[PDB]
Amino acid sequence: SNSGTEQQNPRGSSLLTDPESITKSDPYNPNISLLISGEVFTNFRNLIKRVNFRKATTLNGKRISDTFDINSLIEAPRLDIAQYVDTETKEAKYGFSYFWSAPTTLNIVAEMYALYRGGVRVKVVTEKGVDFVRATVSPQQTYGSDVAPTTHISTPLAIEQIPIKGVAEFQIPYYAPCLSSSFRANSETFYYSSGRNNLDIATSPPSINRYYAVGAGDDMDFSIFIGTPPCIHASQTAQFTKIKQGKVYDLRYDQYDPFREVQDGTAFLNARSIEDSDLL
Amino acid sequence: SNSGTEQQNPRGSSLLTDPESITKSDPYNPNISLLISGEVFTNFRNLIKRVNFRKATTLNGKRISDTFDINSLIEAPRLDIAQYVDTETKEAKYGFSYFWSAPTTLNIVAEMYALYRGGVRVKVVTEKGVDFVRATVSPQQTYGSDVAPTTHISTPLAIEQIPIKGVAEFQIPYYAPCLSSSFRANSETFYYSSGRNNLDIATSPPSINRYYAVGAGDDMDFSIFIGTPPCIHASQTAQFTKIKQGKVYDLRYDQYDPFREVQDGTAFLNARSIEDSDLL
Amino acid sequence: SNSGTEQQNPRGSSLLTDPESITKSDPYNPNISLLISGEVFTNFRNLIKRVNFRKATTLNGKRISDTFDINSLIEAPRLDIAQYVDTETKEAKYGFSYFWSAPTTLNIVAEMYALYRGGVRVKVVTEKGVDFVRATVSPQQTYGSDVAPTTHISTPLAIEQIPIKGVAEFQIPYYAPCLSSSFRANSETFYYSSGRNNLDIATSPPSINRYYAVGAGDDMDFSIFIGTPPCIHASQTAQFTKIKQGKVYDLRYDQYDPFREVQDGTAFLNARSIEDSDLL
Amino acid sequence: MAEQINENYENKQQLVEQTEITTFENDLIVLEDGPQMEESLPFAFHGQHTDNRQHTVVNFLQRPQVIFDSSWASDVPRNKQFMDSIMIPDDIISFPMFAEKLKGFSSLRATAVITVQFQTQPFQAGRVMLGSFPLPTLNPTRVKFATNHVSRLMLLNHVQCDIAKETEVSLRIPFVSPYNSYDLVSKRFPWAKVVGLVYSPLTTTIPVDFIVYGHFEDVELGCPTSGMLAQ
Amino acid sequence: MAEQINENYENKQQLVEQTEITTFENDLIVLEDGPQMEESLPFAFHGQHTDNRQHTVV
Repeated sequence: SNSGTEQQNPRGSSLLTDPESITKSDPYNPNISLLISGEVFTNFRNLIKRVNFRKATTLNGKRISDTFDINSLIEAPRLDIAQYVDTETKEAKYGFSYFWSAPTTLNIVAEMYALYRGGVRVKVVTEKGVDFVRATVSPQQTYGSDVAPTTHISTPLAIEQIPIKGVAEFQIPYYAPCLSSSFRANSETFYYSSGRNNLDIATSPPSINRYYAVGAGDDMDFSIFIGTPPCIHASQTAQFTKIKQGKVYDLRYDQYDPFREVQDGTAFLNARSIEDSDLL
Repeated sequence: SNSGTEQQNPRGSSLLTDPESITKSDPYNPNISLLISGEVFTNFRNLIKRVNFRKATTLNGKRISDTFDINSLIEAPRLDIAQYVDTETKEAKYGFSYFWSAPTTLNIVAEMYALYRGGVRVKVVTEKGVDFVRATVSPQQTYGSDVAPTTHISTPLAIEQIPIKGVAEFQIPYYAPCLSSSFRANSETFYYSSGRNNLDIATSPPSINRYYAVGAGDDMDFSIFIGTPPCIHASQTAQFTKIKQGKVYDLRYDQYDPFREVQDGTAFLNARSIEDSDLL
Repeated sequence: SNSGTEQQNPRGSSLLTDPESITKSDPYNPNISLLISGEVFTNFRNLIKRVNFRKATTLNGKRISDTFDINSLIEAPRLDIAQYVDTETKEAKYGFSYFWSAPTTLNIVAEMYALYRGGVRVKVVTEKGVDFVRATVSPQQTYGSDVAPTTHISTPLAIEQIPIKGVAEFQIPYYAPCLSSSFRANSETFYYSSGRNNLDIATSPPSINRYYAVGAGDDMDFSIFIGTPPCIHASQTAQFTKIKQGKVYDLRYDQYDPFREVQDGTAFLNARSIEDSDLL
Repeated sequence: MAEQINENYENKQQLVEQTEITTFENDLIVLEDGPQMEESLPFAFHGQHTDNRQHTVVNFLQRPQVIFDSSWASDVPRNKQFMDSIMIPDDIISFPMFAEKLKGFSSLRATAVITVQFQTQPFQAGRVMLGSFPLPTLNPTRVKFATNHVSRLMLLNHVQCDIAKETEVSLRIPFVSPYNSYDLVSKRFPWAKVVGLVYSPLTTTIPVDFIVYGHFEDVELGCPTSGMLAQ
Repeated sequence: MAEQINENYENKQQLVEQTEITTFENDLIVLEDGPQMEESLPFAFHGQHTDNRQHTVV
């Protein structure tokens, strides 16, 4: 029945069967998601296909390249602690911040799982006057050499022409030695479980601002459930404390998305990423 | 078995089945009431047919009538507390008393039940020289009138002639609005559950003493068991304490039965009927 | 299983069935006593047939007879406490002693049981020059007479000739009124449960030393298990404490066996048999 | 399923007795007693207190209930009200016959039936209109413009009455809502506002009297509830 | 009968052993032991103490 001496609802039992209803009758209503929503949601494997903006490269110069790791995009970005100092009264106020970053639909799902398997999709938005954008992957480490080449002759090349297609869409395959790879940082050094890959986005002519939006490729799959990640309230984006030189938003963020307003928060003074050892 | 954890002999189970014998064998002996007694007793419905004397009307004058309620005869009479004062030493002695009354076979059974249904049988014994006795019932209340008539023209009349039949036997039917009626006193006044009837016993020529014996009519039936009534020991009839002017019997009683000796107990001084609130 | 709430190995259950093995498999190895020992041992009924020496008659003179009870041979001999006094320093040392006696194979088995049934076998060894040995049984008590005869005319006689058969072997039957008899001492005197028999061993010419070895006759049978007897360690035979005049062996014993060395222990001064009331 | 090997506690699946709504699940012992061998008296012996019929809670809602009982003279002209407006079902279920029954129910989904009587001796003239504006609390912007004028009410769902011809008139208003039902515990989202206009004035001095009845059909009662909210 | 739904106490109808006159009705456990595989000696071996007859109290 609903109560007893044996465990009435353990994990292994909850996955398969529900306890008796309080009504002692059928408690279930029929699925009508397709009848109101107009669409049906059942699996996060499909929802990760949705592409949202993930990072932005601003603080370099007028370069013709931007190299960065791919697995770092499956992670949710690091949350930072921002020190603000009042230009007048000189007391410190403290908030949170995403340094030129933000999570994706993909990152909400990937942070519940341990390993991944499949290709990552990267779409780029550039500034005006850019004619081309080129994408190439390279192994980040010529194993056994202290240095990696600056060119390659057999790597993939993919050219998109901005003034006729404004978003440069690329798909980066899954190239790793193992069945399913790892995407979070570790100190393992004996041999590796991640497929360590670079991705070089070029612009002709060279430009400064690169806006990246990431999403799941068709073959995207995560493996082992581990649990819900550390989160921050979305309402904390609009809460602010006012000081002399401007506003201090609890959740400070940059123009990572080339289509979002720039929030009117003053720049911080120091940034510190929350470490796993900082949790109390 | 004979013992255990469940209730070994609840009420509902006692009505139907007996527990195992201490002998673990058949404990029953065969009924031989008809073989020794010469008669069989199984139901109180038959035993109430036995007529015994119930009340007596002495303290009126030489009247030609005696009107009184019928349901009061199914009750057992009220027990009274008698105050006796010693004509010499002037200290009080206290006993019990039935004021010109006594219970019947009928009253022993009727006091175990809540409602009744059926006719009551009344038999009268009068003094010498009485020629006739007449019986009539009347409703006691002309509903909606402050007064009831003193005559009736369609009521039952029943005449018995004493010097040729010395006991005037009458049978009073069951006339009440409800299936089974009530016979005890209550304060209900909205509408009534008792069939309130008078019964007028006449004598030609008019006489003083009327001795009444009551019994159950054929259709007599009681309904709901309620329990054993408040009783008094029968041996208390002969126990007495002596004072100057005579004997003080613990259970004092009048010549209710025109065939019983008059007990040699002095009259009391005050009488008080035991109320339900007097019980401690 | 191996454990539980009910008694996992009572006596009545141990006689028939063993508990489950710790291996939860077959714990039994096959009998290979016949394959290593060359012989099989299963019942003490056969082992008692082995004849060992039991008592010795030394402290009489050059007699032509030696009469003694037969049931006393089924008992194990009495253990005695020996007082030794140091001829020099005059302090007492204390040990144990078998006075011209010792137990038999038979006595190891008979002391586990209450009653016996069957014949006893007695074999005699005498000194040199003895020509004959004769054996006869007699009832020890002419019932109802204060004295028993010194001869008999219908008793059994059995003659063995030493210089042609050095061991005089006799078999004494079971002659007792009851099914199975008793062989230990008791104070019962009303009527008797033991078959009280004497046995007279003669020598022609008369001699002093008689060495007796006892064993079980074919029909030997014991009845009721009672338990293990009071024992003494066999190693205590060689342990000794030295005093001035010689050695004091913890377990002192005489030349009961005409083929064993005489142990070099000094004679005691007093002997006291351990009574049942001496146990603490 | 996580497998469980229990041998010290009985799966006491009895001692579990639901009585209509309440489920008792008991340990130790459940006991029950009374006078044994129960019988009942035949129906002639009693049953002078009942009708030869049973009443559920669905009827009591199908019963017509008087809402209005009034009149209107010749002084009120076309396009003006002759009766007060009725909120469906707030001004209906607030009468004690219905409210006492709907209590203990979460919600109500049913079509409501507004019937109106009309008294006329054959010398009186006039016509009168009875319409219903759907969901007046959800589109309050549009209520009084669709009900201040005849010919904006009658293109809505309406019912007319020629005073000298119709002595009874009944408009059937089916349930209609963005939702499934009508929340009873909070009385949220009435599905119509019945309004009564004058299509043509009276031609004599003698006023006309009218009775407004209201009941429900196609009744689907909700889940049982306590039905009390904080304040 | 007043109906009783018991699931925590066994209707221990055994552990109830009448011996001629006395009835024991027991909880917990009843135990009994002795020398197993009991036999009896034939009547020639004993029975020199009895007559070939039985005597009741009648």
